[PDB]
This record gives sequence, C-alpha cells and structure tokens, in this order.
Amino acid sequence: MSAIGTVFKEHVKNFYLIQRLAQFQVKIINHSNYLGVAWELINPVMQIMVYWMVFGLGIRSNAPIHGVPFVYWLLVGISMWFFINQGILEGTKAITQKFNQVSKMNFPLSIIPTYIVTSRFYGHLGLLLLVIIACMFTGIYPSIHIIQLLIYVPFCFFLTASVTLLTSTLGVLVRDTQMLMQAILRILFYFSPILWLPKNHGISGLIHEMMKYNPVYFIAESYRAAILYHEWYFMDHWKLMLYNFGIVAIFFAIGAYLHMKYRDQFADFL
Amino acid sequence: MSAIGTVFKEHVKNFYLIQRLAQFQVKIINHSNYLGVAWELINPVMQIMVYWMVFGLGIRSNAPIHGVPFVYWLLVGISMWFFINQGILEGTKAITQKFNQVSKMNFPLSIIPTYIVTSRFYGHLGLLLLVIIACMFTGIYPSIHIIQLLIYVPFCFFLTASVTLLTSTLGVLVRDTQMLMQAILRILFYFSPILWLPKNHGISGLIHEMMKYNPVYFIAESYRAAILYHEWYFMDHWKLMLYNFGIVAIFFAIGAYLHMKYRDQFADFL
Amino acid sequence: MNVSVNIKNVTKEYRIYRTNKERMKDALIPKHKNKTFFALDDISLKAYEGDVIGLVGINGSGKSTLSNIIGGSLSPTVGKVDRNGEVSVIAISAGLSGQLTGIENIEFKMLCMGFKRKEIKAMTPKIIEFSELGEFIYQPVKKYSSGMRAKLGFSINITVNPDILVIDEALSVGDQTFAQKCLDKIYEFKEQNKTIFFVSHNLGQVRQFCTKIAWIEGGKLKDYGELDDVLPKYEAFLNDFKKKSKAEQKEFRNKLDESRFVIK
Amino acid sequence: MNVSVNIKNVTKEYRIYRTNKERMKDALIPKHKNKTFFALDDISLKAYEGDVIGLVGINGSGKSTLSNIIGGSLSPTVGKVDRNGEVSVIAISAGLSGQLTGIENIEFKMLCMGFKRKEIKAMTPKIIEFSELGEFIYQPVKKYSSGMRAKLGFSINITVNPDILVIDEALSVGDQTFAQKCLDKIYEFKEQNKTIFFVSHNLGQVRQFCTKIAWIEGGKLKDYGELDDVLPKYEAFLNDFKKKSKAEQKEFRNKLDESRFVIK
Ligand SMILES: Cc1c(CC(=O)N2CCC[C@@H]2C(=O)O)c(=O)oc2c(C)c3occ(-c4ccc(Cl)cc4)c3cc12
Ligand SMILES: Cc1c(CC(=O)N2CCC[C@@H]2C(=O)O)c(=O)oc2c(C)c3occ(-c4ccc(Cl)cc4)c3cc12
Ligand SMILES: Nc1ncnc2c1ncn2[C@@H]1O[C@H](COP(=O)(O)OP(=O)(O)NP(=O)(O)O)[C@@H](O)[C@H]1O
Ligand SMILES: Nc1ncnc2c1ncn2[C@@H]1O[C@H](COP(=O)(O)OP(=O)(O)NP(=O)(O)O)[C@@H](O)[C@H]1O
Ligand SMILES: [Mg+2]
Ligand SMILES: [Mg+2]
Repeated sequence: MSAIGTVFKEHVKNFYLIQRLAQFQVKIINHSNYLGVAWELINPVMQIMVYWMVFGLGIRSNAPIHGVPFVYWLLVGISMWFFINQGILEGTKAITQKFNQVSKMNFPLSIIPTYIVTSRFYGHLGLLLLVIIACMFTGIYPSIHIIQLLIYVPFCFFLTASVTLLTSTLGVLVRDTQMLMQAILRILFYFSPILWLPKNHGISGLIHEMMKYNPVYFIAESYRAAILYHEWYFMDHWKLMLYNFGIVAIFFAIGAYLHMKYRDQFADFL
Repeated sequence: MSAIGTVFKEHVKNFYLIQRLAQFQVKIINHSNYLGVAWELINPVMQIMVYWMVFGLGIRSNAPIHGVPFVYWLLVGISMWFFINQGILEGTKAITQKFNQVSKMNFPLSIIPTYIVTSRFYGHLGLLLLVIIACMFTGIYPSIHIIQLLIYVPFCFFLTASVTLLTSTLGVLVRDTQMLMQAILRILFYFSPILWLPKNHGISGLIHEMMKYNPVYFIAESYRAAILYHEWYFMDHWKLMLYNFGIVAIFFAIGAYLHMKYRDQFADFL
Repeated sequence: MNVSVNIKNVTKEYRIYRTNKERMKDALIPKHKNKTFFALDDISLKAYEGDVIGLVGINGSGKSTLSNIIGGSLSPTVGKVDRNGEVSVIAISAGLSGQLTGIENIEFKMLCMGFKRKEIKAMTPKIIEFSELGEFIYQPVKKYSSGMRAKLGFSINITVNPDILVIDEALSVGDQTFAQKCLDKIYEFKEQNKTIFFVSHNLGQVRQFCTKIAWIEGGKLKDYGELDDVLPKYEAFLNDFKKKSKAEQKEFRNKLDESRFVIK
Repeated sequence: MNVSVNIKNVTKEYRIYRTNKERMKDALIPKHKNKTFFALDDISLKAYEGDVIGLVGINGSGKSTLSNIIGGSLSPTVGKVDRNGEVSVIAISAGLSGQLTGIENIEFKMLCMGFKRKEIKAMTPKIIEFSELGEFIYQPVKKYSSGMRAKLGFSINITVNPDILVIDEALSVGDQTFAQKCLDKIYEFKEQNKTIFFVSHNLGQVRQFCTKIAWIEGGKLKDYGELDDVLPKYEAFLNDFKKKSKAEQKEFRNKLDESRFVIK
C-alpha cells in the first residue's frame, strides 16, 4: 500500500522533468538522420501502406466494412498499435540499458520507463491528428462524439506505462522476458479487430468471445466509435470499460510492489 | 576490378578468423539468458507457431497444397526467412556500431559484416536439420534429390552477405537507409510463396509474373523441391538460377567498389 | 568545527558466484548462503567543515566504493552515513554523451539536476568561460580530447555550488595549468567552508592539495590523521614493499585476499 | 643506431561543419571547400633503436593524434611514416568488454591478433601471473577497478612481444608498485632493443622513464632533443604561463586557435 503511494508521489512530483527528458530522448534517437524527426511520422505510415496492400487489396478484395471503406477502417485502428508496440518493447530495456548513467544521478528510478513511453506518445498524437484530417475527404466530419477521445486517448497511455513499470523490473531479474515479449505482442496483434472482424456462430464464436479479453480490442473499437461510427461507446460496453480499468489497476499495483521490493538490489542483479 | 580481387583475397585469407569471431559473437549476444544459446532455436519456432495459427488455421481453413499438408509446406519455406531477415538487419549496422573497437585493431574491415552473418547461419542450419527430422513423421523420407541442398543452402548465404557488404557502406554514408531497410524486407516477405501461392489467369497473373523477380521465391521453391516434392529443380528453372547468380554478382561488385572507395574516409563520416 | 559528514560502522559485502546461473538460487528461497567479499569493513569517518581529505591506498583498496557511498550512488549493507548538505562526485569518466555536443550535454546535465531553462541559459556563459573550449564547444563531444572532456565536466560540476565535492582521480588527465586553476578554486571553496575529498595516485598533487589523510588497506582504515603524520607512513610502506622480494609480495597479497573472502 | 620509426612531413586536417547536415554537400560534388582545422602540420620525426621518447604538451596539442598515426589507426592527409616492426598501443581505456570476464577478454584479444588456441592456453598463465588479479580473473571485468583493468590490459599487451610499444597515459591510474614493475619491464625491453613511446602528464614519471623529449605546441613540433635540454624549457614555459594574467592567457589561446583554423 505504501509502494503505490510512493510511486504515485514520485510521478506527480516529476511531471515536467519527465516531459523534458522525453523531448530530449526524441532528439537523441533521431540524431544523424538527414530528415530528422520526420521519420517518427514516416516509419509507421509505410507500414500501414503494406498492411493495406496485403490484407486490403489481396485479401477481402477491398470490401467495405459496416458501410465504411476498408482503408479508413484500417487507418483508425492501426494508429495506436505502433505506439503501444514500441513503448512496450523499449520500456522493458530502459532500466537495464541506462542504469549506470542514472545510478550516479539523483532522480527517482520509477520514472525512467515512463518518459521512455512519453518519447513515443508524441508521435502517436501527430499520426492521430493526420488520420482525422484524412477522414474529411470521404465525407466524415468531426462530431460531438469525438469528445470521447478525452477519455480514450489517455487510457491507452495509462495502459502502456502500467505494463512497462512491471516488465522493466521483471526484465532485470530474468533476462529471458525481453525475448518472450516479442512473442506475446504478435499474438496481441493478429487476434484483434485491427485487421479482421470475427463472424461468430461457429468455431469463430469462441474466438470472438476470447478476443474480448484482449485490451487492444477495446481501444480499437472505442477509437472507431469515437471517430467513424458516431456512437456513444460507453453506453453499450461499460462492462469492458470496468474490466480494463481493473486490469490496469492490477498491473500498476503488482508493478509498483515488485519495483519497490527489489529496488535496492538492482546492482547485484545487473 | 582491383576492389573485387582485394575483397576476395581478404575473405579467403581470414576464413578461420571469421568463423571464430562468429562463434564468439554468438556467445556474446546470449550472455545473461538462463537458457543460453537455446533461444536461437526457441525464438524462431514460436513465430512459426503464430504464422500457422493465423494463416493456416484461420485463413485457408487448413487446406493442403500440392498434396502436402500445409504445416510442413510452411515449415520448409519459413526456415530461411529468420536467417535472411536477421542477417540483413544486423549487418547494416555492423560497421557503424563496432567501428571504434576495430579501428585500433588490425584486421580487414570488409570481413566485419560477414562474420555477423555467420553468427546467424549456425542457428539456421540447426533449424533446417530439425525440419528434415520433423518431415519423417508424415511419411516423407530423405531421397537422392536432397543432394541439391549442397548447391542451395550455400547460395542463400552468398546472397545475404552480398547484400550486407553493400548496405553497411550505404549505412555509413547515409543514416536513413537503416530505417528504409525495415520497410523493404516486409515487402519481400508478404510478396513471396512463403505463406501463399498465386492463382494467375487474372489480376493475380501480373502478381505471379512480378513475384518471380523476388530472390526469396527461388530459395523457397528450391528448398521445397529438394525436401518435399522430389524433383530436380534446376532442369525446369535454370533461367531463374542464372538471373539470381547475376543479381548476386552485381550486388557483390557494387558493394566491393563502394566499400573500397570510401574506406579511408570512414572516420569523418561516422 | 561543523561536522560535515559522519560515517559510523559502514560495511559493504558483495556476493560472488563463479557461474552466472547461480544468481537465482539465493533469490527465490533464502536458505542459501554463498561466498562473500568484504569491500569495506567497519569504517568510521568524521569529516568537519573546511577540510581537504585525501584517500590513499593501493589498487583495489576500496576508495571508489567509499566515495560512491559518500555520494549516495551506493547503499551500505550495515551502517549509516549522514551528510549536512548536497554532494557532487566527479570521476575518471563523467557523464558526457559522445554523440551530443557541448551545449546539449550542458543542458542535459543541468536539466537532470533540476534547473529551469532560463537559469541554464544564464549559467551557460560562466561554464563557457571556465572551460576554455572556444569553438569546440559547438563541435560534438566525441571530437574532444580527454583533457577537454575533463575540463568540461569539472566546469559543469563547479559552476553549481555543492556543499560537499568529491574528486576521484579526475585531474589525472588534466595538465599543470588546469591543476593550478583547480587549486585556486579549492582555496576559494575552503574560504566558503565547503568540504572537499580528493583522490589521486600522484603524491605531489596530494601533498599540495590535501590537509588530512585517510589510509585504506584491504577495506579497513589503517590510519586517519594529519598529512604530515599519515603520509610518511604510507611512503615508508611503499618503499618497504619495493624492498621485498616477489615471493614476499605474493604472500602479502594472498594474505589480504584470504582476509577479504569468507564463506557465510 | 637502427632507425626504428621515420616520419617525414606528416600533416592532418579535419573538416569542421557547425551543422550536421552540411556533411553531404562536399561529398557529392567536389567544388565545396569548407573550414579546416590542422591537427598536425609538418611533423618530422626520427626514432632510433633503444630509445624512450616522451611527448609533452598542453591539452589539445596533438599527442594522441601522433600516437595513433604511429600506431596505424589513422592515415595522414599528407606524408608518409615507415616502421621497422610491429607496433602496439595502450591507451587510457583499452579494449575490454565489461560483460565478459578476464579469461574471455584475454582469448578475444589474442584471437583478434591471430594466435592459435593452444598458444593462447600456453600464454595465459604468464598473463595471470603478471596481472596479480587472483580470483577476480574469473569474475566479470565490470567488477574490476580502474587499476585492475589497466593491469590486465598492460599485461596482455606486454606478454606478446612488439617491436614498438606506445603508452598513452595508461599508467596514470596505476599505483607506484605497478609503475616500478613497468619501469623494470621497460629496462628489459631497452635491453631487447625495442622502441618505447611514453605519454604522461606526471613530470616525475616522465623524468624517471624517458630519455628523449619531443615538445608539441598547437600541432607543431616546438623542440625535439635530449631530456635534460628540452624538459627545462617546457617547465620554464609552464612557470611563465602561470605568471601571466588571465587576459594574456586568453590572448595566447586565441592566437593559437587563430593559427590552427583556416578556410580552404
Ligand atoms: C489472396 C491471398 C490469400 C488467399 C488464399 O491464398 N486463399 C485463402 C483461402 C484459399 C485461398 C487459396 O488457396 O488460394 C492469402 O492467403 O494470402 C495472401 C497474401 C499473403 C498476399 O500478399 C499480397 C497479396 C496481394 C496484394 C495485391 C494484389 Cl492486387 C493481389 C495480391 C496477397 C494475397 C493473398
Ligand atoms: C478468417 C480470417 C480472415 C478472413 C476474412 O475476414 N475475410 C477475407 C475475405 C472476406 C472475409 C470476411 O470479410 O470475413 C482475415 O482476413 O484475417 C484473419 C486473421 C488476421 C486471423 O487471425 C487469427 C485467425 C484465426 C485463428 C484460428 C482460428 Cl480457429 C480462427 C481464426 C484469423 C482469421 C482470419
Ligand atoms: N559490483 C562489484 N562486485 C564485486 N566486487 C566488486 C564490485 N565493485 C567493486 N568490487 C571490488 O571491490 C574492490 C574495491 O574496488 P575499488 O573501490 O574500485 O578500488 P579502488 O579503491 O578504487 N582502487 P583503484 O583501482 O585505484 O580505483 C575491488 O577488489 C573490486 O574488484
Ligand atoms: N575527429 C576529430 N575531428 C575534429 N577534431 C578532432 C578530431 N579528433 C581530434 N580532434 C582535435 O584534435 C586536437 C588534438 O587532440 P588530441 O591529440 O587528442 O589532444 P592531446 O594531444 O591528446 N592532449 P590530451 O587532452 O592531454 O590528450 C584537439 O583539438 C581535438 O579536439
Ligand atoms: Mg577507482
Ligand atoms: Mg589524449
């Protein structure tokens, strides 16, 4: 119970420091590139193109879903994936890679992965903006139902960090987890409504019921409801909201407790 | 013309040094893992499982191809992909990452990426062996047509290195190439017979004719012919053999010339 | 006579496993007890105000561990240490990114310590003037020489005002003029009643820098006292060790190693 | 009187761009000519057999660049240098992987130089005995102290027999007993007619180590000669610089910087 309060106080006190360190890391990782920070917008976009050529043109024969063209249906759902994947992959190695340079320095060690995640959120936001701007050419204009983003965009962030704060510590104790993570995330990608929609009423009905436990399902569907479908998502699916809030709370509690228990003995393990 | 001879002499003279350095790098990259070098066999296998659950069980409804079960058809074709992808991705950053530690040391700089590739080939070989061992449970036993591997397994290697020797130098001059490579390889993965077979006689006929220019097509088809189909592959498709040999020669020539021209001015650029 | 730093029974152990796979054995069930190495053992220290204290000892004695414990990057296994102020430590390789330039490194370092951007821009010219870097302040740090990097780090640390300053062989790469400038700065800091710890393997620099001496031999404080008392004993011990034959030196080192290691 | 190393008109320039994006401008079309910095300019050197030559100069003079040019890790812009043998260079931070242990580091280093495994296993005990590392040879290198790492690197380099040996401030971290042992090894190497270059900022170590002195000031060889002739001039220059006021020192540094930079 003291670990949660300690971590919350550390994060609340160092908000601006976290923001500045994330802004500096963004420049650090894009040092020698000629285009600069433009790659943060170029690297995901190309991937989207590939995912439209394979799963949109090849499979599905470019058939629309729910009265919406498949291109924008994929565009809305694919936006958060790059941020989530990159944040989870890089936050697991944040403490291990950058321990010596910060062991001498005097700032809380629980905010090290967080600003790493904050180094990617920026880019996600930019992409999101473009997607909305790209949605007006079909005839889809912003409505009141977009205010729901104020609840949905933060939650995704609060998910990713909640994972990393755990997986960083679990990465220091056992080094094999960094190899297992790459295997897990792929399963979280293909078993999601990002590229396909299950049909139910058969062997895919069990798949549909099992997919609801994936937190990516809720984020993608909520984004689509806010931007595309013009629907208040929380009126029909508040059970998913409560389940995901509980998942986030459990992850945060376990991560904080484990981080505070093994914080002193980091040097012996690493 | 002197660059090709110089690079060939450097590689021929330092064969055992390349092997020993690759063996040492294999141990270096698997230092703190509890399982050790077993992950070199565990990391690809899991991926294969995912690729069987999505494209084999979900799509295609587990339908056999050419009288062979889809599981082994995918197993034979997926074996080389991990080696090719990892070698091309890590060899592009070999000179940039490890320049200072070798600038003081006195060995040829053209053999630096090569042993990096040799750090992965080992693992590929192991996987290949298991695949053959896994093929006997269906009723597929080794035949004389397997001797073709003596021509086909080396060629893939001679392909990957031939790429890296170029992309390393192109990586030093311009840093953006390391970001472009990740975009290219995905296109080389999905437009290949690794997961699907085109139908032709339509809009996929142009796709089928365009896929023959991908060098992964030749490697996958030759492996399947040697192991699964019991067929002398070079009797019907010697044009593809000649085209791929020409591609490899062109890549080697351009890479050697560019490496020898800019070798002296590496420190100023990096 | 203000007690700046007080150390009472500080003791540090390290767990030694020959195999990397034995780390998990003692972490999941607490019944395992392996071999341990005493980096420090029963160190008691009292550093007053306006004091320059020099740590002396042979390689592997435990001076860097004590300096890090004073700084705070390490936590003692047994015992406590209290400091009346803010400490800053400079080492043989400070925190400077090779890819970054001088200005980016400066702003990174002063952002980690918690300074606003206007304060950073106001304090930058003093660092620029003290470093004597000139045009190269705009060039990347990797282009610097070792002395230039040491000057930049020392100026960055000096410009902010610490209550306690620790130097751990940082001046070895710097030349004589930089040493004289640092000596003048140390005199000014003594006038400001700061506490300075100085570690170096150059005995003339120790003589002209320090005023009190702490001698560490095998993790144990052999002697603490004034310069003129402790330093001659250390020099006499060095000459006596030079006199001894190779077998005697090996036996002495083996005895120290036997004392330091224990299975518990 | 065997000419060990000969250097005739060695000159080194570096291209300075304030912006990182200006590198490609001069690489695709050769009409561009930017500002350049003369790291060295018209250096002529003659090192005979059985000579200990010490390089002296203030920070940024160009001693490390000359040592690297002699070693071969750098290529002069104009001029040539010939060596009658095999050279080896030790620096302030040699090649030692932190994750690897001592034995793995030893086998890596002797594999890079081209020794068979049986030769490596035969030569390992000599390195073990010379390093005085003991149990810690089995521990990872990151657990080592700075002096222990320096001892391991020096022993690795010494065990193999080089015709020319270059030391670039490597002994600064080592203590006095290690310095005496290195002095004995240097005497033996002088008896074996090897050529040793020694760089250090400790003038007593230079006096007790070297026999000839080369003075480098702003990339130009001010004076080459015997120890007893060149060293007093350098000391007198240091004292005179200490005498000068801050403005005069700044003017002198600015004049050197003006001389070194040129737009061509
Ligand atoms: C069509 C297709 C099936 C379907 C398939 O092959 N199936 C599944 C059920 C049975 C049927 C068959 O047996 O033929 C597949 O699986 O992967 C594909 C991948 C991995 C593909 O990447 C790229 C294309 C593609 C892109 C653009 C254009 Cl213009 C044309 C093509 C593409 C199509 C398929
Ligand atoms: C079936 C399927 C289509 C087909 C699809 O959706 N299509 C294409 C033409 C029109 C039709 C449709 O509109 O429904 C797809 O595209 O991706 C998928 C992904 C990305 C999938 O990952 C996992 C499964 C899966 C795995 C195991 C089991 Cl037991 C069950 C499922 C899976 C199925 C599909
Ligand atoms: N993480 C660690 N695990 C085990 N042993 C360690 C660790 N860190 C340091 N040591 C040992 O602790 C002892 C003290 O090291 P250290 O304090 O750095 O020496 P020192 O006093 O600085 N002498 P010097 O080489 O001149 O710096 C040495 O024997 C080290 O090998
Ligand atoms: N790659 C480079 N590009 C530009 N300038 C460089 C580069 N490498 C070194 N220099 C400069 O060349 C000069 C000589 O550096 P260096 O030879 O390391 O000094 P030094 O003689 O070793 N003095 P010290 O600091 O005691 O080592 C310095 O002004 C460096 O900044
Ligand atoms: Mg130390
Ligand atoms: Mg130097």
